[PDB]
Amino acid sequence: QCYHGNGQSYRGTFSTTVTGRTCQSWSSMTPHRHQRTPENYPNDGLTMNYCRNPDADTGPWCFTMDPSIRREYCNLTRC
Repeated sequence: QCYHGNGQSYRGTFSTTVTGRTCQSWSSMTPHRHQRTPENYPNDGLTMNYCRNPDADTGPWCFTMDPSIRREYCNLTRC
């Protein structure tokens, strides 16, 4: 189970961007501050740092550990 479709149902624990960079916990306003958090979107599996699709993008993504790259997709195939 990679992801399916636009991967809105992705509920896996994969956390790396296509560029090997690492994902930022969704709760955390650091490095990047967002409103796509577990307390705003109670039903979007926004667990820890896992690759999600809270906003109907085209595959799971995540903000970054890289103070410089806010977000990026994730290294997942199209199931």
